[PDB]
Amino acid sequence: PNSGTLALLLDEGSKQLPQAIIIGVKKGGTRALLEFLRVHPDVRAVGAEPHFFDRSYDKGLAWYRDLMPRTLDGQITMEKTPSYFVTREAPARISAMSKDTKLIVVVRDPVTRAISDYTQTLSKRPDIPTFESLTFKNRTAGLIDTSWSAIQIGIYAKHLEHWLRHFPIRQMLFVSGERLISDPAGELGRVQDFLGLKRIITDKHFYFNKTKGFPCLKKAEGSSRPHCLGKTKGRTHPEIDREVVRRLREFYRPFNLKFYQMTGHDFGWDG
Amino acid sequence: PNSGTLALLLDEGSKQLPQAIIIGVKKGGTRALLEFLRVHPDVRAVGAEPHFFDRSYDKGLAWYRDLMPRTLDGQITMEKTPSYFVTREAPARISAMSKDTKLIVVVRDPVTRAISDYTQTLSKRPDIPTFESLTFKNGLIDTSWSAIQIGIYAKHLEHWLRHFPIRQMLFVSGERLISDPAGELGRVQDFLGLKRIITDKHFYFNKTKGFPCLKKAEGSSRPHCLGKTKGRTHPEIDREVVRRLREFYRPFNLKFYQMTGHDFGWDG
Ligand SMILES: Nc1ncnc2c1ncn2[C@@H]1O[C@H](COP(=O)(O)O)[C@@H](OP(=O)(O)O)[C@H]1O
Ligand SMILES: Nc1ncnc2c1ncn2[C@@H]1O[C@H](COP(=O)(O)O)[C@@H](OP(=O)(O)O)[C@H]1O
Repeated sequence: PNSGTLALLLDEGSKQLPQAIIIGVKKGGTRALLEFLRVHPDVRAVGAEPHFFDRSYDKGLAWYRDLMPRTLDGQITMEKTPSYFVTREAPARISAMSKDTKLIVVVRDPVTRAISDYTQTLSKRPDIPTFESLTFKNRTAGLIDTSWSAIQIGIYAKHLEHWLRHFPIRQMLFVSGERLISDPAGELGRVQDFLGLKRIITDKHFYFNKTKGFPCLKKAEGSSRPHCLGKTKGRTHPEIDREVVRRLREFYRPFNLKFYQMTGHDFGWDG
Repeated sequence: PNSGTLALLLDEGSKQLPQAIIIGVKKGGTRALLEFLRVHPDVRAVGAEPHFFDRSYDKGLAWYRDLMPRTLDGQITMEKTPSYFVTREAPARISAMSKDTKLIVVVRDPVTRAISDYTQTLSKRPDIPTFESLTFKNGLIDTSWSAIQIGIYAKHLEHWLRHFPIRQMLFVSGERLISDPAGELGRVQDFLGLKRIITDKHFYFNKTKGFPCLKKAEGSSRPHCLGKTKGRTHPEIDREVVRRLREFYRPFNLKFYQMTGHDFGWDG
């Protein structure tokens, strides 16, 4: 950065509390959304997940504001912390910072999200029981263990009720994790509209990596070369017992249908 | 860059010869044009000015292609060397590489271009004579002075048209690049066959510097204004000298407008 540029930021740039936050969900495709959004000239985001509203609230809003990137007028300041979605005091705390805060939730088929979550935990703690084992409280009775975080996070409808007690539905956007993969430019169109940004991100910003199997950015923010998400993003899932899968799809179905109605959109996880 | 990404470039990436080149003009606003164009995801450009077709031609084509960035299918490879425009041998040589090469020329009011050129020379050698002194040979203007000769666009253009069809050339307005960046960039993207991505939101006007800056540069998440060397303060020039130079260029300017089919408005 040259003298004049730094000078501009020093003189006309300021640190703002985030006007929009990606609050969830874990494994929904939150890193992908944030990286794609960063391509837009009017988006500036914190690199790390702050975990302010859940883990470090006692440090204060001043500390939080301090983590934010210095922006120019017109640019939107954002942060993502997937765990907020299921944090009890989060809705109240964010509303306390500002009642007009916009919230983005990247959702995904509860079944594949649960398996994705498990896969990640398995890579960290390789000696844990199987997915089938953790899924049930009682296998033959078919009684699922809803206290297990992996299952719990996927009951979107219930968590959403918690948020709607502090925010109007109009201030929330529900992004399709599946479409973010099959047609990112398409999904980003909706996100840009929601954030009040001009639709700049388009098909030409993406390049499909056959080797990885997911789309990548033809040119990443702050770089001239492409950018595919790392090995940690797009982990291979273990094969799960067909019956266990049918049972979990059965468990989520009613909650999914409620979620479709609450959001006014059928995400297609139940056909 | 991470493993997966880097692997992708090594496997699917490849160096190409430039399909489009910014060939001029000196002080027209070439750095600004290239820096703005680099924001496009389908554009990859050489960082330095090659000076292949003019200065280092004897280094062979191998050396040239070496400097090119590794691109992905669909991405256009580009370079800028402002002095190509006035290089006699440039037209034939570039055509030899490929007669399908697209050429972009950023033009500027010949008078302000001349003063800008002088100002740059002055920054490198503060002891040179005044601009007014160098302008005249005797009311006879010293047309042999590079600062003046470079501005006779029509003359140089005739040389290029002996090797390229006018449709493979685009003349960008240096003045509009400043007043309406997105406007000129739109013309450029269309000419290069690239989708129109660069828009008004990509720019932020710097009141302190007096020029627009990129809100987000290609190689950064932060804004980017051109350096202190781009947008130099010009010395105050005698009105009579300015009048005589404008009168000198006018005939040539109007011819240039007819050749390119565009009135750049340097004479109204
Ligand atoms: N272009 C992309 N590259 C990699 N992963 C992507 C992606 N678009 C979406 N994803 C998804 O993002 C998930 C991770 O979400 P988060 O970033 O919120 O943790 C990955 O889960 P898997 O690893 O199970 O495939 C993957 O499915
Ligand atoms: N955004 C921008 N910032 C700075 N200079 C810019 C600019 N857009 C156009 N220019 C012009 O680009 C000229 C330099 O052209 P080049 O890069 O081809 O040498 C400058 O000449 P001055 O220094 O006389 O103002 C300036 O007028």
